[PDB]
Amino acid sequence: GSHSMRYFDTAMSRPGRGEPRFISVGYVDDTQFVRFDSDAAWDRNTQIFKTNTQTDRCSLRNLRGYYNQSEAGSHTLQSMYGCDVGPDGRLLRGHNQYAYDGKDYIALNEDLRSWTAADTAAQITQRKWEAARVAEQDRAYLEGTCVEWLRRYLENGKDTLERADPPKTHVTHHPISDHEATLRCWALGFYPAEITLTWQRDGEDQTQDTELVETRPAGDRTFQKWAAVVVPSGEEQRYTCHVQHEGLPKPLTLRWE
Amino acid sequence: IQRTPKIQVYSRHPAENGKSNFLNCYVSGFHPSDIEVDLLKNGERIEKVEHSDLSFSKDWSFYLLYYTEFTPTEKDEYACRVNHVTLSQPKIVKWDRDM
Amino acid sequence: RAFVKKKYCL
Repeated sequence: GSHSMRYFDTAMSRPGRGEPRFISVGYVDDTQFVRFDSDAAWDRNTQIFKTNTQTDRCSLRNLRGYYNQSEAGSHTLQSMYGCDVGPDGRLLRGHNQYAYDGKDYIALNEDLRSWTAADTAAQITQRKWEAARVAEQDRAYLEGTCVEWLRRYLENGKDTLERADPPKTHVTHHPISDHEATLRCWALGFYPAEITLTWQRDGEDQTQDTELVETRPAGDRTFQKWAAVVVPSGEEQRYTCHVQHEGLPKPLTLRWE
Repeated sequence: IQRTPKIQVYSRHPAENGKSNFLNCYVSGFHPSDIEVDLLKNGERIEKVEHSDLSFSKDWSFYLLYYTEFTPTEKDEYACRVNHVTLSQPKIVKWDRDM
Repeated sequence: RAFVKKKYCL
């Protein structure tokens, strides 16, 4: 399959409660492989996390000034970076982007050479990073180091990271009244998290009438999802649930009973 | 600006009365990241509940999984209680083995 | 060699 390495970093100020917390979590696909938390009680990687803590604190101080903000409030800087590769291990694309207080701030474009800034504050960052040739350093990491490490981790972890576990599926039925019942189509035990779960009525998608819960972790590496439709009593066999997942040898068509 | 949490409460494995399992409360879609999550057994806070490392989706919204060992029975009620800056009062979602 | 990326201050 295709694979991703991605870091999810959160820095959050907390005036009067010490310096901003920094947490960095790294993933290969839906599997966490590292965490660094500045609040938690190999040397070269730890050193880069510790320096990154300081860098994100610098960032938060600069951002407060770019938006004329008071020293009283808490603010959040998030970052996502890493690489996507195909089944052959070749680079598909790199990522390096930021959000401040939940709003997109700046992103490295797909070219790995230029920046997209959301506002006049992010333009300041953009000019600074252009002056310091930051993109060239990010590009070297994303094309070089990130792709090489992801290929090594995939090979070393091939029995889990390269194994797709199909969903275990069933349909449940619950009357809501004399006139209507819920049909719920379940997918349990799958990995990776990407899945398509849909209801059809007479072979027409029921997007508007389907309740689809967010895919959710089970805690054993696997994921769960369901999709429900309310159907008239007696009409259950007109409804089909369709399941697509990388671990299935073929897509599933399920009905009640 | 602020996004209120989505909450799901569910078991790791299919629920069987008298068989040991894990009770999960998955909170997602929220911003900012500070959040308080308790798991409840017959209305009482369960002690030593663990949680995942803070992460977020590609839309920047945070998610956490809170979890504990539990042995479901016919009698015992389980729930998850969540507070966030977006909520005027803690939100309780009851464990239903069909959701 | 390192798997973590060096970050730059915004």
